[PDB]
Amino acid sequence: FFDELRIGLATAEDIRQWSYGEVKKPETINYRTLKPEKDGLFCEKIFGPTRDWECYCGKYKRVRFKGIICERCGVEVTRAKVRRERMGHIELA
Amino acid sequence: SNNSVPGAPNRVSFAKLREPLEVPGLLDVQTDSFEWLIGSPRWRESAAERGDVNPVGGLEEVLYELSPIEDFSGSMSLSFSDPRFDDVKAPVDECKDKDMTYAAPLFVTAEFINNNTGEIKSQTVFMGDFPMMTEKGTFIINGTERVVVSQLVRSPGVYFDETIDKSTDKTLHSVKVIPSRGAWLEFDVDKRDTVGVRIDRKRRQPVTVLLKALGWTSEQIVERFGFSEIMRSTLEKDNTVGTDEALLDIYRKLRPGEPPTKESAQTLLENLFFKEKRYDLARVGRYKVNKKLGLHVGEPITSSTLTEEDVVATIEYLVRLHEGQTTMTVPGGVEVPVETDDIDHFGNRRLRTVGELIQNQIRVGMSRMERVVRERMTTQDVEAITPQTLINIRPVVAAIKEFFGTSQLSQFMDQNNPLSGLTHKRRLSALGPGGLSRERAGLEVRDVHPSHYGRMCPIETPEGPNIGLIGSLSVYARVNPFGFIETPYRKVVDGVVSDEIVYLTADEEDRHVVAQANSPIDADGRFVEPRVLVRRKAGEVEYVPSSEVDYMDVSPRQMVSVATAMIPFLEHDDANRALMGANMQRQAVPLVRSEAPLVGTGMELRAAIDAGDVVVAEESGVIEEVSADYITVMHDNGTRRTYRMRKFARSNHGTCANQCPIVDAGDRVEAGQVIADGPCTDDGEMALGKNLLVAIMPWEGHNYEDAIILSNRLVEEDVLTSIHIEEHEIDARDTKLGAEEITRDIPNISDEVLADLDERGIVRIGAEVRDGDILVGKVTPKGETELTPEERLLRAIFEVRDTSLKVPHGESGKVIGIRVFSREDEDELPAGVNELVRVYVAQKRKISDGDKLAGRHGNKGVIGKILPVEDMPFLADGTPVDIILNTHGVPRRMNIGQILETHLGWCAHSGWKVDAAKGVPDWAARLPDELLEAQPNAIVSTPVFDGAQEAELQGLLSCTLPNRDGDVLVDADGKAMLFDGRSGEPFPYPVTVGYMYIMKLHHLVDDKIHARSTGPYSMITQQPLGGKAQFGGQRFGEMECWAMQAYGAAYTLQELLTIKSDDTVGRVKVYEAIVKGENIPEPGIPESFKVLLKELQSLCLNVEVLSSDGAAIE
Amino acid sequence: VGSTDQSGTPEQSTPDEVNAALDRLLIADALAQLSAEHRAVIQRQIATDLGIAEGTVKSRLHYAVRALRLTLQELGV
Amino acid sequence: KRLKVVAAFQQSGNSPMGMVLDAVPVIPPELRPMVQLDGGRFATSDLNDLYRRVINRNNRLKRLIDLGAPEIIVNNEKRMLQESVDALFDNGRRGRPVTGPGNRPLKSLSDLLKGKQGRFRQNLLGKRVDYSGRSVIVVGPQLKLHQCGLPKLMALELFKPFVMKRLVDLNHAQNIKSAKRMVERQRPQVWDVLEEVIAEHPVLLNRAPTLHRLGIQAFEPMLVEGKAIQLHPLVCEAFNADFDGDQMAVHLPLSAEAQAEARILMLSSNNILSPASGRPLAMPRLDMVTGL
Amino acid sequence: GGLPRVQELFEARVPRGKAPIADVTGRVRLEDGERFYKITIVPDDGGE
Amino acid sequence: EFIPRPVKSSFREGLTVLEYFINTHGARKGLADTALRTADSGYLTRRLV
Amino acid sequence: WLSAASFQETTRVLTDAAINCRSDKLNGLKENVIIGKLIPAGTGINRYR
RNA sequence: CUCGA
DNA sequence: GTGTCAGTAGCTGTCACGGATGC
DNA sequence: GCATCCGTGAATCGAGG
Repeated sequence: FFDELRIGLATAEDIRQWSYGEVKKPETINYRTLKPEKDGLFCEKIFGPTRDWECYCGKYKRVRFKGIICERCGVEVTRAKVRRERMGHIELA
Repeated sequence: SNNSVPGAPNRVSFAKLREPLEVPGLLDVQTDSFEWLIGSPRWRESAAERGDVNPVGGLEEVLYELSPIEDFSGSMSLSFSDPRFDDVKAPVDECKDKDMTYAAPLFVTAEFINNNTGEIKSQTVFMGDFPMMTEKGTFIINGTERVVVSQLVRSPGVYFDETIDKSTDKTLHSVKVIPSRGAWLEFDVDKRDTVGVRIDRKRRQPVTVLLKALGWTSEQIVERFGFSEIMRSTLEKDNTVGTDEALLDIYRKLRPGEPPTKESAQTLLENLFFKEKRYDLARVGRYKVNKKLGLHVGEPITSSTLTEEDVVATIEYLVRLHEGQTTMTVPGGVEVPVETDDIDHFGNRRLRTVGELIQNQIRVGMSRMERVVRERMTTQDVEAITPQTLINIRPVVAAIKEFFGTSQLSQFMDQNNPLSGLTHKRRLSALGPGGLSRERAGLEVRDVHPSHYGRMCPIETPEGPNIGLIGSLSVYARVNPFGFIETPYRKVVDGVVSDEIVYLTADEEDRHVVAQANSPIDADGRFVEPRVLVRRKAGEVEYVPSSEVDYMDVSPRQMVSVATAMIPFLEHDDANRALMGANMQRQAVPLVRSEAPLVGTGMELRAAIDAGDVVVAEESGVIEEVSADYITVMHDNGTRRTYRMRKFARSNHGTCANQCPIVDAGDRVEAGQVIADGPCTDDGEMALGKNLLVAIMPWEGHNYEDAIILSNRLVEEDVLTSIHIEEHEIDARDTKLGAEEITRDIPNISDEVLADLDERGIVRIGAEVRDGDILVGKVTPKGETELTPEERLLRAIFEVRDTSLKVPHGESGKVIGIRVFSREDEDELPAGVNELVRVYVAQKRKISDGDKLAGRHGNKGVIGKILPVEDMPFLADGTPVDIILNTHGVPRRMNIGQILETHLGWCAHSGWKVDAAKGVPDWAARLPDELLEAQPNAIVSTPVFDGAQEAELQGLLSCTLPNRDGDVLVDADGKAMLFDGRSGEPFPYPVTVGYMYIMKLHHLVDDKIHARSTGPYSMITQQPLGGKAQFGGQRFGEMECWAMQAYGAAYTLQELLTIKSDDTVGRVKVYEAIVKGENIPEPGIPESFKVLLKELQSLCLNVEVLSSDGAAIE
Repeated sequence: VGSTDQSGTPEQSTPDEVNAALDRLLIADALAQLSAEHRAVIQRQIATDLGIAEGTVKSRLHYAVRALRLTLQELGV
Repeated sequence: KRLKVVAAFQQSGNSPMGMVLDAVPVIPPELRPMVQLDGGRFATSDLNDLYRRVINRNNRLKRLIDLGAPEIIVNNEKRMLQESVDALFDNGRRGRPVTGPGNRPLKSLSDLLKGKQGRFRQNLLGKRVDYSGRSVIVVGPQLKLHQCGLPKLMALELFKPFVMKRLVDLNHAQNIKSAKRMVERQRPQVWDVLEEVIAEHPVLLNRAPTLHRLGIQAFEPMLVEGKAIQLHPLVCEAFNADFDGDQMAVHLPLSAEAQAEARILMLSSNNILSPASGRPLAMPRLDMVTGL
Repeated sequence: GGLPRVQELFEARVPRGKAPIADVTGRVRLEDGERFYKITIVPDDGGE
Repeated sequence: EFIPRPVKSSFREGLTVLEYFINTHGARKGLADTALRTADSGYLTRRLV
Repeated sequence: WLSAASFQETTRVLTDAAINCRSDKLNGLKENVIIGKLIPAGTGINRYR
């Protein structure tokens, strides 16, 4: 139960507040390792981990690390569902 | 006698008119086209006898247009000639098996001419694997039989149009000069009485800009077009004047952003319309233009390009047409009428067949190679260059692959039954590249045109969204080398019909008057009646004196398609039901055993034979040894040829293609005779269905509006049983954690389900398999980090997961064949694949409740009840009927055919004997002597628009043979007395009883049933999948939602759009609550709406959900 | 090569959670047949919070899992 | 008309500066997914190509700004960035669309919402639903108006979880997990159990096109042999359904409220009259009127 | 008429017939010719 | 406009070659414009809804 | 604005909405159907709900 | 693409 | 690292209608 | 001030390749 649905113009500040990081590199993935390139359109630091509780560098692959920001790859450890709701952004020059 | 040419069964025809020409090869459309493409000896002989001078094969044409190839200086040259073919790489069936493409290597002869050294090196160059056409007119791409459909495209030439303004209500006129290739040019007269020209879609320039660019003085322009005020006003309202001014004005509108040089524009304005490089009217285009303007009418077709003379005469034509003129003579040309063109008329609507469609793709590939050659020439040294170093055949093979694999015209062959394939090969499509888009096809392109007579069929056309866009070629129609569809006509000299047959195009036909086929003719040739029906230019039908007829039709059935001509008493069916009948004949399912129809039309024989799914003897001889596997023929000269039968082969559409020998050991057989027929064939005639005993009466509502009631006899004796073969396929690839292995050892699977598997995990041949059973046991290794916490616990409290090939829901049959390809065993598989298994399952489908039957008159229905043989209303002698058709769905549809068909049907089953004593009765005076006596189960023909007249049928019903007991069961009205098998009492009134040909259409409940509790969900939208094959759910569309809202079923609507669809947590809790017996929980939010929100955000729209207090909630 | 929104590519399809859900529905039915301590231990090195030994962990885990296997196979798993 | 625009920005308190973007958002990856093909090659959403082209031009703008390129290049590059963001949001809106391979216009974000294939009409106003089936329809004269006959296999799949529940209850199966395997292997027990499950549980029949609300009606389901749906001859008129290959869809109301709505509001016996005119529909129509 | 007429009515378009109407009740002024048609009304009460 | 030449024959007598051909004009355009009519009708319907 | 965006001219409606900063009072059949709330009609109205 | 109501 | 000419395919064979866009 | 030209819209579900 929620009453109204509001819509309006998105301020640059709103766009940045949504994004979990900037998409600097234009790369997509690696065509051999199937891993998403860092700071690319699929960066796991930004949008999320490919698999559940699995970070990019492979240091944290277990469920025990719930909410740890890996220090060697910068990926958070939650369910891959977040790759369906985390926004990115490009900062325009 | 009917069809007395091959050695076929004597089917007797009610024909009153004689056939002066027998049907041509129904497959010539594809055959002649391809033979012209590759310049086979047969085609060159056909063109040599046709009077052609310097005929050119398609490949020869491409190589001559390309040759020679020079750089900008002209110091180097390369030329191609003489294309030839080595033997085919692999046989057809082997290609189908191994998923490769049927082709032959194409060799040419290329030579490099060096001008700075005066020496030439000429060698043979392999150009590529050239796809080859089967003998049945099909291609084979990656193991699938495809057909390349003939395309209806607008012919090249000059066309004039008279449009009507919406606002000023004045008549405007336009012109289009459409070339076979190059830039377009269209002139027009706007509503300000000024003439303009648009060059390659670009801005509308004044029509005098073009004349100024060409070096014509303004005074000479006023000299030519002075008789029109509109052209004077154009030259006055002109902006810039000067030969070098309008030239640059064109240059900066055609190629903007470039410095305008006088010569850089002088070069392209001559190249885009007068140099054969980037502009070319095919010989046909040049001829069409030469007629429309009336110039060069004597010159041989050698100029493949547009000329300034043409443009001047064209603008003259236009300007004269605008101001009401009706006649024009070009300076130095013949007089010509001034009119607009139809672009729907089959003299302006061209048909390009396989050959041409392929030549265009080859041309693209060749130009792409030509550019690479010109670059590679100025790179390598000028003494070690060979044709082998210059030629890069990559774009050519890529071009032919891109065509066959991806094209609206390369269509997956319709292979339900031989007639479907034949029609598919004789299709005329308007859609495709160069033609038009479906969104760009008005009610006018689709409706019948008076020029389709004898060329395209006005009946056979889909009734879906493609109606009118897809026709079938008329029976006697052929294609000329220019692309137009010619039809034959008999020349009438002096009111005398001649056996001289000449083929005419559309515009050629309009220049004469032709008589309808069924005109009364003298035994010498003179017309009986002075007035005769006649077709006249612009599709005008009227009577005309006998001394006016120039030609007449060849056969009555000249206008119809192959399928259409297979409808008995077609002349009594309405075009709608006739269309449905001709379209449903192509949906007939090949039955286990095939019976030819009692009532035919004559077309069945040649349809079957030309379809190519039968086996005809190439040369005469005797049968040395005949087996169910093969048939060997010992010719008279001494050679032997062995024809192998195709046994239980899977058609493209799961129907069973199975050929059986007809002849026996030591039988004399002539050349061209059918020695073995295939699906839907009987002694060489199309047997699309069965002859069923029909009673036309209502029966306890089980046949209520268009439903059908059948006798279980048809189940017991496999009368409507048909075979269907499904292909199942699985592979074993390399995975990230290892490699999938196909193994009988499957985790947590009993030895009882694995009982039917061999050591490999493959099912064994002959095993019956229900839906869900294992066919190929494949396990794939799953990683530990991919396990559910409950899954990991269940693993701890007790690494490969099951990926076996199971039988899909609704499938079941005997496993008849297996095919295994292993990368270990030489078998070339796609990279990353180690094994591949294909399992073939055959099901023997009896006729079921809900299966769809149909006749030849668009009379269709589904099986609503199959009664026991004793329940059926039975005839006087105890023989129960087979099928009960409701009466109410008969006189509404206007398909009187079946009625007639029914009556004659009975006549053919019992036979007849006309009273010969005291002379020939007055009704049968027109019948051939062969029809006055007939034995039971006799074969007959009702040729379309000829054949049995109602009077003769009445008589035949009067003289029907009695049964074995000496009793006549049907009355002269055609009705008989029936007994209710359920109560015994006879039915109060006489009922129409007869025999009708019914076909089993390919719409069976065994395929069309489906149901889903749960299953896959699309990842993005989280809504259930679609389609039975993906185990999907049905779509609750917008209209159905309106229905819900209408009823006010709020909770049902919510439940449909939430827990039953994309409520990620709600659907799970519903499943849990059902298995628990608890109540259904409260629906959550649809994930699809979350997706909507995220998308609206991706478009910089800040959408927020507010609570009743005003705080945004997440 | 291809594009997802190009008419000619499959759809990322996710399975129907039937099994996983039934499995967890059973696992939850053999949890009422436990003692609150075995429960609190299984629903989690844990020896640091619950304030017990690590041998007590190992054991409680051991016997608890065996009670679970007993219950399950009692149901016919 | 100008005031209609300006007063909006005036009152609502949002700045017109919003119409010019300094940063563009990137849609989550799962909504621009990248799938793998059975040949080892890859297929990707068009949004990825568009975002990628925009990123390329933006990084090139950064390079040009740092390298002090001539003003002409910097400006002619900014223009391309503008065109590329335009394409990302509504490709083809201005001028010629961005052609993909095959001269095919690429789908934009705003292309995800328009028309029949858009999110609104395709995935919101009408979804695809679990617990549903479809098959050919056949006339069943012996049926009562409130009855309809569905094939055994159809109902077994539709009521699958209900059948599993009852099977594990009557101890035909050890656990629910094994009841599922029983239903999937079609063991003969279910057919005697299924009758208990479908008892008086109404189902909804729909025939497209669903023109008016009587295009969907409720029925008591009757297990029939065969694989076709048996429909009552009087409701044909409502569904405008002949029997020459017509197919109908079946939906299973789940919640108690859904069952009540179907039983009361949508039952065929409670909908004899035409809501448009008030004249009856489920009346003798063809053969029936002839016999009478 | 026809279905396009239903659309004309439901979309409140300026119809094809574009028939005029009496803006004020009064006496008709048939002034028919052949070049054109002009009709006036004299208001039954006051008016112009 | 109606053709100045009728279809004299009935379906019980048997249409001539040209009679069937001239019937197909109308039959085919009937099917075509019926498709178009259904389209426009459905669109008007959703508007009214 | 949700009921209008789902009808016609989706882009032309959403632009106007974002400009006017419109709020949708989720109280309409089309809208509740979109978001999955009970429709305020038939069995969904407050009297019977 | 082809097809069914 | 790059250096003599070195230059789309395709296409118009939809239409009614309203209103901002533009001369 | 008005004609041009831009953008909007154009039935529902279903099968197989």
